[PDB]
Amino acid sequence: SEKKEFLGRTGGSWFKILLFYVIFYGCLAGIFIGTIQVMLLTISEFKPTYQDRVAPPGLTQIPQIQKTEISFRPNDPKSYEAYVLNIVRFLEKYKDSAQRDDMIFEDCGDVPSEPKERGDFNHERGERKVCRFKLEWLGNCSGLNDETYGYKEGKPCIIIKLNRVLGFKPKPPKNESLETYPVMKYNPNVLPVQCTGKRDEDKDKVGNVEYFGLGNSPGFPLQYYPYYGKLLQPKYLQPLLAVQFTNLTMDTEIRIECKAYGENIGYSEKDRFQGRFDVKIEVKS
Amino acid sequence: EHKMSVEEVCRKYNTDCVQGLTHSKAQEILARDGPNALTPPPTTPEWVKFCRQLFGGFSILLWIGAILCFLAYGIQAGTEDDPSGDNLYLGIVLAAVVIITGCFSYYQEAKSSKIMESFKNMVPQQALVIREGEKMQVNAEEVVVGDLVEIKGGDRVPADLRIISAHGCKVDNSSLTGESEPQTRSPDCTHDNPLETRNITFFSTNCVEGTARGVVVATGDRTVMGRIKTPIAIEIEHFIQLITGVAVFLGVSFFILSLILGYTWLEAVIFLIGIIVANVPEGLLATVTVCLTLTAKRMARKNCLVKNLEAVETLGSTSTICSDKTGTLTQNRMTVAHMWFDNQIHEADTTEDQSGTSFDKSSHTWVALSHIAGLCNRAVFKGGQDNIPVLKRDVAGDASESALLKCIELSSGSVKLMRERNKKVAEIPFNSTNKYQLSIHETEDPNDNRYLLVMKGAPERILDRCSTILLQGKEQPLDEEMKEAFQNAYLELGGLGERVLGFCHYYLPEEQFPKGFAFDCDDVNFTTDNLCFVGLMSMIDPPRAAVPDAVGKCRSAGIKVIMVTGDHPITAKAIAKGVGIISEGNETVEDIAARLNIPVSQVNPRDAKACVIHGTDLKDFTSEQIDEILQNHTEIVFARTSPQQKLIIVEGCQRQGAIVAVTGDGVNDSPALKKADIGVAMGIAGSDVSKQAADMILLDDNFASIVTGVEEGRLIFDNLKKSIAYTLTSNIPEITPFLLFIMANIPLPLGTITILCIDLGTDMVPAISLAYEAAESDIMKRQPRNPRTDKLVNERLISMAYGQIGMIQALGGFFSYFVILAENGFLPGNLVGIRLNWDDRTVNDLEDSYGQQWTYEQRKVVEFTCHTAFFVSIVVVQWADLIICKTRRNSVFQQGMKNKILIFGLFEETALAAFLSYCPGMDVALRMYPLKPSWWFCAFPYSFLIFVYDEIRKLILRRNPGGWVEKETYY
Amino acid sequence: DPFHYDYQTLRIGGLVFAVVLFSVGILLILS
Ligand SMILES: Nc1ncnc2c1ncn2[C@@H]1O[C@H](COP(=O)(O)OP(=O)(O)O)[C@@H](O)[C@H]1O
Ligand code: ALF
Repeated sequence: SEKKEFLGRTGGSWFKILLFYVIFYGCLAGIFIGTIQVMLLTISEFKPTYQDRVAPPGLTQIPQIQKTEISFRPNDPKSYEAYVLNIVRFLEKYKDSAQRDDMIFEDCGDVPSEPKERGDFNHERGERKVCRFKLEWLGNCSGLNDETYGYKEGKPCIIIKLNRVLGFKPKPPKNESLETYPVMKYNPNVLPVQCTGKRDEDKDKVGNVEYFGLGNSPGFPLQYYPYYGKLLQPKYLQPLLAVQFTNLTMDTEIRIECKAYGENIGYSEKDRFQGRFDVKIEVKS
Repeated sequence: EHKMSVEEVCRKYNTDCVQGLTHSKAQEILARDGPNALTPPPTTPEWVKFCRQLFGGFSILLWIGAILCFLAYGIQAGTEDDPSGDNLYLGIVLAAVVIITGCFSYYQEAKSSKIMESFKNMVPQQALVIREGEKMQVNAEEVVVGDLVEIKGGDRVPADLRIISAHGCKVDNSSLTGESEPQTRSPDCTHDNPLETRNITFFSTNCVEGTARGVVVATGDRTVMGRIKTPIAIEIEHFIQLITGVAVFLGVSFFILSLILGYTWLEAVIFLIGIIVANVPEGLLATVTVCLTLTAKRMARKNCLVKNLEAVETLGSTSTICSDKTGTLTQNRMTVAHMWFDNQIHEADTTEDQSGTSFDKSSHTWVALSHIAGLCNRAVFKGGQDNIPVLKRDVAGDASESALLKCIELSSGSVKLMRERNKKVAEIPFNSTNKYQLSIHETEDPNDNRYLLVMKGAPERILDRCSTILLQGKEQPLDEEMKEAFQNAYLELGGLGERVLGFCHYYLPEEQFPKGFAFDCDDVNFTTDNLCFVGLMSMIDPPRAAVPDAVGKCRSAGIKVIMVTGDHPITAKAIAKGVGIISEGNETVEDIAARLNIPVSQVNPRDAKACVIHGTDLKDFTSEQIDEILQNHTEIVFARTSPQQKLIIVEGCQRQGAIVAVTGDGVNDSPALKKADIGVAMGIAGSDVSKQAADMILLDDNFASIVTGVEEGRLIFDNLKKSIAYTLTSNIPEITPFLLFIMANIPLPLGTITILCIDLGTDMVPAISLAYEAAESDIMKRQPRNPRTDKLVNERLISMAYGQIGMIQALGGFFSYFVILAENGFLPGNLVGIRLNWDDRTVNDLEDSYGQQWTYEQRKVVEFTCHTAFFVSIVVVQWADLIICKTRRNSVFQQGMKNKILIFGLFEETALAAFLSYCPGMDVALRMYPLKPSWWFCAFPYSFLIFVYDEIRKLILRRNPGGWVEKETYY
Repeated sequence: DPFHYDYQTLRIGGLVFAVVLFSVGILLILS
């Protein structure tokens, strides 16, 4: 067995190997930290060196749903609390009081316009100005009157949001003659977005779809892009698009895919959430 | 065939029971019966070594992993559509690795077994069959039934024998009755059963003592026999058991942790397989096989038989070598040079024309001495040798009697006719324990038909037995001055380093010994006392050419050399001085007494290093005294030792924990070979029993082969140690990434697929490649390893592999992972605690240090790029790990890059690393993504760091031997 | 820039590099 109290615990003066290991690990940590700092010197702070892995950003939705489905019953206010709570928690930062004037935000165009250039990525200027986005443009979707965002009488009203990419200026599709499917009131400065059923039985029977965008055109106005960074543009309000299904069936899972067409928007079969997203929606009774 | 008389047994076969068999009948009967080869197994284990090697070893685990991956892909296919395989590729690559390893191991094993088969047929057995009344060295595979066969003490009996004449013959069966006790033989039947009667000797039963002559009864498979670990291996087995236990513990713990984290059942089981396969050194068995084949090739390069290839490691770890005097250290081809009779030293007139007339050839004393020398010898010439010079004539029998017979033939006349003139009536064969050989002969002259008892052997025993000495034909008692003069002559002869015998005889009286007397070989009714002394016969014993250089090299390797022999202390001391056992300037107790003219008892036994301890004194010594002798003295030379005393000396040397190797040729060294850790027997001059019992046979009979054997053994140990040190480094940089993933909640830095790829690309080919590495310059200058302390795997080696090099490799991989993540957009500051959101399949808004938001698959692509970068970085640091593992104590600059297979393995692992990432379509197969060229240099600083660190450590090792660095960081 | 640069050519260049290393490794032992 392990002998003790006659010569020492498998050794004499134990504070020799331990000291050597302490110095060795200390110097190893020191050179590791030095290498990390040397590497951090090379990487720019205002922009990343590599962005090909943030290939055209994917659309997402405020009602972040864990099992890619939306299910509830209007008869139970609780059944949709998990959705409206998450919606309002994210939308609270868009309240008019939060977005104030005086060199933190700025008043910004009520009509879609060209992407505003805010200088170079260099720090020659201070923190850049930010366009302001109002819940009034969300129309009936925003809880200006009832803090329900639907889910009470009508079927859910999801909201579409495009992921931020540093210094990325989307361009609306050119050659609007065909654009595969036709669009109503084609115009630049808007990134068109369309929600439609995936399967043939889903392409119809979904009912009418009302886009509560900005400037009576379903899409993302370009006046907000490009995003310039968390350090350069703190408290940045990306454009939002609200979609409400006024009339449609009940007690049936309807699969809807919300695409966004553009020349700088790509598509991947591996990533189902890049440039589009699928939703399964059904209301119980 | 036991009850019948010799006449019946020799007339049943139509053979001459007195003379033998001529070549006429021998060829035809050989045709009828064929060669007497005991039946081997039907053909061999065929095609089953291949399957056993690809099924057994440390592979069964890999086979389990492969089949588990295959069924994981099956269950993934048998459920909801999951087109991403990620498992069939793993199964195919695992099976391919297993098959390639098995095929390579089988090819190497066949390469070694071919050499082993070439060796076992290289040295055949032989027997002194009698044909046309003559004995020739005929192969034992030729001897037919019916021919007369003679069996000598210390040889293997060729086939079943019907004894017709025995002289103290004793047979060691050890294989038919289970009684290892030698059994006395006799021509007369004693028991009805043939398994116990003392007149039949069985097949494959060596005759330890005495000589006998008989007629074969059964040869071949129709014969009585025809019907009825090593420390390196145990160390390897213990290490394998311990490493497998550690691996299973780590794999189980990781599997439970994965289940708590809830990857999936399939991901968790695949992670278990990856960890368990990665944590075991599966390349050990192939490396050991490669080392064994290289050892076999190197041994065949200089004709050295090895029974078990793993005994070379024991030979490498030896610390004491016990050597015989004649037949091993000397060429065992002696010739008579000096005599001594009538109180005078006579030089041998070894000339046909007697040029010189040094000594009279007609004196009565010389006549008696010549009669004694020619009559007591058992040596016999060869057939058709009458046309050859006496010196060049071939002689059968031991070297001493051969040289004596040659000298008698050259000087006196015809030995054979002289023997046939004086009828021989009794024989007591020579014995190592007796050290004297006797025979009784009749006298040709009828004037006084008095029986002549002729003795020869060790001079001290002869003097003890004899009482008178022949002086110029007279007969006078042994006076004190006569004894002192004989002594002085003996020391003078020994000072020349020549073997000296003692000759004496005695005329038996007629009134008490009649003509028709009956002697016995077991009941000593002779008057073996108060005999008459005649004279001595010195013989030139030349040491082999390679012996001094071999001894010098072996002693320089920290191996003590002890020369244990049965000869006299003066001759043993002279031979040891000539061959270098006692280096010039080293001085014994008797030499101190002689130089200072002081009694030996007054001499302190501390100023003397060498010792020439007698043999009869060893009977009075105890174990503590023997240990004191072995400790206090550095160059010990035992002398006048019986085989039992040789075994006692070997066991005493063993009692210090020191590995001892014994080399010998005669039957007297058989017990020492049977007891020593490794026994060496000489090929041409060795006896059959010694070479049967030894673990190593020197076919070409050179003593320098032992030095190269120790060289190869130490090389085998060092190559295995280097391979273990290299393959054990990669364990940490694979368990560590998961540990930091689970501790700091950072994204996973190393996946299971990358772990398996790292194992099969870095711990597979370079591991075997390190076995091909040559020997350094300190292999023959370092002290022999301590088996109890310097194990194959120890605490220092584990520390070096895990806490010093594994840590550096893990840090390099982590630096690569962090630089990848920071370049893509995730700074190291905001990575801790992000695993909960990073792994979530529904959070596609994950922010980073710059504000841009990633989808799930977009960030998973970056994580898999980090995995590939980690794999490449581990390959890059494994470059330097392999380079530093090439040499143990010397610098890689001094050692040199002379190993082709090592650069081969480096280039192949780098090519695998490049192809596994940049091959198109590999992003979905093994989830490996291309990495930018600037990312190939992340681990370069760490590779330079580890190379510099080990070079500095080895420099400290070389410049400060025995320091704390050697104590705690030298594996 | 979003547009990929260092691929469809990193694949070709890396395959060329790996083939060169493979040839050099497999040719050294023979010579
Ligand atoms: N063939 C022999 N016939 C008679 N006496 C012998 C013979 N061989 C050796 N002797 C004596 O026996 C002594 C010891 O011989 P032994 O112990 O059998 O082996 P070794 O001589 O090789 O040490 C020697 O000193 C030698 O003088
Ligand atoms: F000197 Al030996 F067997 F040859 F004891």
